[PDB]
Amino acid sequence: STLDIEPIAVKEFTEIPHAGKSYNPNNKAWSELINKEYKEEKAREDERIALEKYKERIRHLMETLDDNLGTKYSVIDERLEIKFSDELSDSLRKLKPEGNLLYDTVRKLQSSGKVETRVPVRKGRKYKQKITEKWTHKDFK
Amino acid sequence: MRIKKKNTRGNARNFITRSQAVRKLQVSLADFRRLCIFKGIYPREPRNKKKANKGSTAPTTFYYAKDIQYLMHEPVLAKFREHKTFA
Amino acid sequence: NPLTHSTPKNFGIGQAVQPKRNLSRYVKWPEYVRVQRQKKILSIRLKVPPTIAQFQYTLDRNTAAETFKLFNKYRPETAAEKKERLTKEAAAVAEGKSKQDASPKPYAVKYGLNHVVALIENKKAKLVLIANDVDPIELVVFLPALCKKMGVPYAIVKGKARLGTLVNQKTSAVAALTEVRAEDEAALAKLVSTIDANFADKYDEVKKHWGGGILGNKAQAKMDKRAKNS
Amino acid sequence: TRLRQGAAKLRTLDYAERHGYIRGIVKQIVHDSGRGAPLAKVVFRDPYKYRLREEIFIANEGVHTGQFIYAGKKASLNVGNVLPLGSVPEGTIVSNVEEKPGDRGALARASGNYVIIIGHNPDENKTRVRLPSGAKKVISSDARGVIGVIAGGGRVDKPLLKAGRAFHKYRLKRNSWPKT
Amino acid sequence: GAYKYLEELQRKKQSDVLRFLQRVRVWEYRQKNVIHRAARPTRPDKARRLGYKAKQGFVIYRVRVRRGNRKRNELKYQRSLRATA
RNA sequence: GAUGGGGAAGCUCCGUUUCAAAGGCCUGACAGGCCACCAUCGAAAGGGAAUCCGGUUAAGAUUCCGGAACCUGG
RNA sequence: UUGACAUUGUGAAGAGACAUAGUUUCUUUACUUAUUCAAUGAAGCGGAGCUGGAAUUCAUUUUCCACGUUCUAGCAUUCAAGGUCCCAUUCGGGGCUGAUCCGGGUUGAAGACAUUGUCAGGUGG
Repeated sequence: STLDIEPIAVKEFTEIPHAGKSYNPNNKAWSELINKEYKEEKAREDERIALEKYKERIRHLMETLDDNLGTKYSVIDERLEIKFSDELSDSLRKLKPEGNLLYDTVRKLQSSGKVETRVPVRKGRKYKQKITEKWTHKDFK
Repeated sequence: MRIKKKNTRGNARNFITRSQAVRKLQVSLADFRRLCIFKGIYPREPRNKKKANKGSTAPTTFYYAKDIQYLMHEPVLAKFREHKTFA
Repeated sequence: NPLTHSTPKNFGIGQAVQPKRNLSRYVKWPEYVRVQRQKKILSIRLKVPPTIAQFQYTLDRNTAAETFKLFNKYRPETAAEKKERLTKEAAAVAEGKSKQDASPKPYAVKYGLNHVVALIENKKAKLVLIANDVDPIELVVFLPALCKKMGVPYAIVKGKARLGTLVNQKTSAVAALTEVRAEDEAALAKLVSTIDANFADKYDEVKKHWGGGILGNKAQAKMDKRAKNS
Repeated sequence: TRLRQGAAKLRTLDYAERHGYIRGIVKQIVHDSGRGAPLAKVVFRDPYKYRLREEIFIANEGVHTGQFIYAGKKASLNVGNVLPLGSVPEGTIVSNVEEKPGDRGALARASGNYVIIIGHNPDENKTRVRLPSGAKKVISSDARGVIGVIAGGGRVDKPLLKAGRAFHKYRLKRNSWPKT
Repeated sequence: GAYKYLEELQRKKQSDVLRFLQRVRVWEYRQKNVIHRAARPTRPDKARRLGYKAKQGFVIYRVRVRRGNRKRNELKYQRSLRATA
């Protein structure tokens, strides 16, 4: 009744391929596939340069004028799956696959509401866990 | 009729966190996760998290406590504790 | 970097809240820890007699290690080995018709205390081992004297579970060795020559000295400052 | 003892009191239920945890609300404050003083009463002080005492002139009235 | 066996070593509870010749009593302290 | 007035937070971290969440009926 | 109300009796482990160390002191900011310092007397 319901869809993975990453796709599928990712990344680049001009503005102003679904993580971001126009042909031996299925299927896991988004993150301690010497080595005299 | 101690029903009586669920089960995160996926139940989002978690919009998970009631009587858990004793 | 600044607090004596410090020196321990630390402390501070503290003076690392490396060759047969021996010998006596001696002789340590002390005063031992850590010490105090009397090369091992490891019991509090395969006869005979090297002259100084004349650090610093001023 | 607000006690001999001082503040001055003297709700900052720790001192005269108390061992000699008795010279009048250090006061507590340090034994630390009765007594220095007399001296001078006032008096402490 | 080497030793209740151990164990037992349990005796031969057999079901409690007579003072409490325990 | 604990030959007693390992969480990868009490009982006249009217019966109503509001928790 | 037994430990001398040497009679202090008293959410006990300062040095410091707070009815809490080094970028994870190092005696009083268990004098509705 509660175990028998399907999970929530956090940010959408699609199982279907674009059919542009396709071992000599149709060239329009190729073109639109590069174009969408170009839009997506140039947006990130423009906000990057916004941070850059922000930072240099503040660095000027420091000197110029005067003085006297939880865990803080969404699904991990998808990476590029593209072959450029030079590295594609017939003679399938040429084919270099691209895209890490670990990252991608883990995105599917976190996307389809099965698991929470997380680091594997390594060790950590709060306090010193003090060292000192045993009675026996202390008093062997 | 003994005024009813606000935060104890509805959201705060079906939605329970990881931390409280392993206070219940006493066992581990990792056996709690192995059990989760093996007996698969998945985390949820409630409609009002502040009123669920007593004022607090701290980002965390909730697990449909009825499912934990299911997880208690489960044969695999005995076997995991037997793995511990064996080790 | 510029946007963040150095606060630093002044904890001082009164003008702050204090941070969290080590307080293991200061806690309300439970009653059993407050017993079993004070017990060691008391047995340290008190002027023990020398019939005890012929304990408390004992083997070195390598001597103990070669001792146990030897004894870990001659164990008892655990029950697995016994039952295999039985299912062998049942067929062996059913077909071969031996006297239940078709199976060979064992060569193993002999680990009951009463067994040990019975073998002593027949002088059927060549080395016995003794555990320091026994709070019912009356069980054990007579052993080095008795072994001295019967001229058997006693030895006070440190650790009783260490002795249980080679009998397959939790604790044995002794072990002995009376008969050995030939291939460690020299090992044993030389081990005896290490042991008496470690003990035969130490016997003069263990007994003329009443251990545990020790003080704690505050009283020690008190008398040190007194001797310094005087 | 229905209305007794709290025992007229002192702070404890903590690290601040023992290796320094502390600023602590009065909030009000209230009449005790069945006592010849008044008391003082007075508050400090607990230095180990974040909160304002209340304390209940006895109200020496001269002290007003809205007042501070630097107090411990390194406190300046002023009315209302407290010190262990080694730092002061002879003659400093005090009250509510301790028999042993940290007992939070046995002596010189009642209304309009005090005690008078006259001597020191600085080596092998003690301090000589006279009682209100006048019996001399020498006690360790680490124990403490509040400056000044207990407020309300001259409570005794007034007669009562009728029995109902005495009944109202001795209803509060103890049924030791009417006496045979 | 060690039976007699313990028996003939524990008769010597005034030697230095046994009065040392007595000074130790009396303080231990003072700080522990009045009634309590030790999972192994301090006098095993002396147990073993009363009916002890070290197996599953035989138990040892250790116990403490005041000394002195029945105060109502000079009434002398015909119950032995051993029995009282 | 329990329990801890200690006495008492003992029925049961002294004591009520104290010579106690008393209890529960909060994230977060079985490990770290914070908090500090102490039971419980005792007021139909003390504190305290919130309701009025009219009608009605052989007999009751701030209780039912007709109408109209309020409190708490979801 | 006084005395005796044990609880009841370790010490250094003096006077001694004994085999240079251990066994016990007292007089002296001197101590902590027993026990006793009290308090604290059992938080800062004791020692050493830095920094500076008197200190008068009879060489070098013999030493001894201080070692973050005072006109004022406020406020200080989310492992603390900062510095420093790794990490794997990232939203920040970790170490050392900031906040000295070591012991364990929770902190003092008291200590072989107290006291507690048991006995014997004077007094005594």
